[PDB]
Amino acid sequence: HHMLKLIVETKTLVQSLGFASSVVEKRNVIPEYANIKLSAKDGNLELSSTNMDLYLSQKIAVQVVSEGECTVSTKTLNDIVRKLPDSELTLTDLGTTGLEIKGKNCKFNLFTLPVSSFPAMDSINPEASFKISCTDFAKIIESTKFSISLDETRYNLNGVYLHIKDKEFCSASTDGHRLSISWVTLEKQIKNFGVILPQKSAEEILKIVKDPKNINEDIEILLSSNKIKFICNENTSMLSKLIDGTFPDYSTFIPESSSSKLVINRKMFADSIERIAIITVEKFRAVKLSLSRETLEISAVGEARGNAKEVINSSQDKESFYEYNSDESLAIGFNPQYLEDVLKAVKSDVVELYFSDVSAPVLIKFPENPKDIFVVMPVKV
Amino acid sequence: HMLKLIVETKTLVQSLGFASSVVEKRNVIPEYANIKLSAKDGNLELSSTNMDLYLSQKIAVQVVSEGECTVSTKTLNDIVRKLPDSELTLTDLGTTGLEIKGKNCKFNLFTLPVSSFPAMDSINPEASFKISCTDFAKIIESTKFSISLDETRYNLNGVYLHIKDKEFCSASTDGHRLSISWVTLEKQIKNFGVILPQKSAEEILKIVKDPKNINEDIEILLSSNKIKFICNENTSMLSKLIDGTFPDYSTFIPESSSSKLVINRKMFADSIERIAIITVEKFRAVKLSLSRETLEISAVGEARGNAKEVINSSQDKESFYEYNSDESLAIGFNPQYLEDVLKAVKSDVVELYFSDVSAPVLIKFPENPKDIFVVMPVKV
Repeated sequence: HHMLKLIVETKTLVQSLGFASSVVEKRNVIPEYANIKLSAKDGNLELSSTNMDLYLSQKIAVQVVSEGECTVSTKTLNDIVRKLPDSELTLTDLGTTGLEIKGKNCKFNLFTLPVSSFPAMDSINPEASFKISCTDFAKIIESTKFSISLDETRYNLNGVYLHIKDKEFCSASTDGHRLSISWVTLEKQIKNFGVILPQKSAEEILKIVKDPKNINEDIEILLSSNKIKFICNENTSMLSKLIDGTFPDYSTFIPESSSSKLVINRKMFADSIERIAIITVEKFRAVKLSLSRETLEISAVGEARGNAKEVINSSQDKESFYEYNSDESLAIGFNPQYLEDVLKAVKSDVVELYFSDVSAPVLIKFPENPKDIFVVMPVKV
Repeated sequence: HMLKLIVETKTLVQSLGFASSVVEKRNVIPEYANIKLSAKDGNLELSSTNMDLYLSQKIAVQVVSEGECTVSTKTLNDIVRKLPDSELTLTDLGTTGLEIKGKNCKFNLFTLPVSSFPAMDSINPEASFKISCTDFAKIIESTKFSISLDETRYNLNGVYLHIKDKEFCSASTDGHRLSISWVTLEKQIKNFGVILPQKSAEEILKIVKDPKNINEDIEILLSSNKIKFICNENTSMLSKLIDGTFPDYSTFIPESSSSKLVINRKMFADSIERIAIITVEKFRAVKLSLSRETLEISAVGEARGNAKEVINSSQDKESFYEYNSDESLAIGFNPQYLEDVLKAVKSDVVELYFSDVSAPVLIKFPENPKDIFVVMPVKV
């Protein structure tokens, strides 16, 4: 009966198909069989994309000529729409002919798959529900997604721990070797609750909130024991399953005391670590920080490759800033990637590193970023 | 005699890029390759080799001490690309290795004995000549896409570089299409030809396209067992050859045609590309339904759908379409084989010469009278 027909701005459809494709990508590949549901109703086109773990619904304004729904291959629709030059396209369900995608000079017919086979979005019964700005949400995921464990066998670490703590919404991640924590203050008291969001879901919702149409708006977060739902700026909803696991108590992992402090230009430090780390081998990814008031020497060795050293001098100039406030020298080793991950996560002129002994973790903080904390365990050098 | 020199960093980065790529091989980790550094007479010579080719690059440096050493190509490349200094000092310090020294930074790379590093072989040319780098780039770009990728089809698995009367020509074929591209030489040279391996063709193309070489000349030396390129004096590449005999191809160029299409190249290529999206690997084909009034480019994909684009007759340059026949012709092609040709020559209009549905198409660009392409059709 109801046959979909709409006219849509091509660039807007391309953007929505990009998110619909990304959310079901299981490697760098859209599954050949993945389908997208297209629902034209009430001035809008709703695009739905889902797999076993995730459900994404997007609504975009279109010219709805006839109400209706159909489903087609996600990858094929994505591939075609990105190669049409027209500023607008017409989409028409022609029944046995398929879904017609029509520009000025060209027509594609995509065989449809029945809507009756397409899953509806699950319901959610939220334990907690609240809204924060998309800027604040992007920050806490940006600051924590890099230190999730990529080891699938460490189930409770293959995601970010999203949890409410008093009036603070926090994301924490750890992989056994480092800890990242980032939070935002909530305006209302909510029941303390905590869930582990899978890596892929965290990556996808981050890209959604960072979209220029969303980054200056708000995201609603609905938490339950088995599901989490994100409603980003009204018109995009993502539902995710949760990782069945218990996030470690990271409480005692944060150093309460330190005996020395490094303040250093962030880019200078990051670029030097990167350079010096080149000579290392996978069997021993480590750089040595030989810290003193006058100089920092960053050095490394690579078995059967060579060695490397860069010297950073004390400086009060912003672009080369280096200060280390101790009469005692400290030589402490770190996996360079763990330091680089943190340094890349926060855009700050300088970074602060708080140390104790050679066997204790470093606590890393950025000025003007009071709600981000990073802890990294050393390695023997 | 310990090497010591000062070199402009960006120049060294450029040379190391070619040293890294030239030795790439399947199932051969880039970590195995060593590079020989030889400082002599105001130049640093960088030597790279594998079982198929030998690359020697010379760049001007300040030689403090003459000498030679060898180090890991990948390690030298990776470090030098990350140094901010406008100049670097390289010093072979002996037991501690080759020192790369910037401001406030020093890297020591373990060396391997120069006596273990192979020297370049020689060539006994049957044909020696020079052409411009732009000419060499054109004939490779017009032919490298249609070699056979079957490694067992020996004498189709590379470009056939050959002298014919006063022409230097490249030809390639995979059994489905033929590409031919040539330039005229000034001096008469013995007729002779070799089959250049794909990887060697790719690597010498990148060298001749470098901004420092593209406007200069390349010397080409052909022999029975190798080919040598000397690109703009300071880069030499010796390559082995594919041991086969390239087929006699001239008679496969159609000598007559019964209809002719003239069409804007970009419009045609863009349309083929989008119609091709609906096809499947088992049946990569687009149908050209040609008439005076319109061309319909269409395709089908089993269990996917179908697609059609209509191109109307036009004398406007950007949309040009003219088909000189009262009869309709519906003929199919693998879209990749048309796209390969259309992407190889950057000219505004292209001509396609047809006979019947089962005959190959002859493709010519009016702007490029020394490039010829022939493509077999497929049933649609």
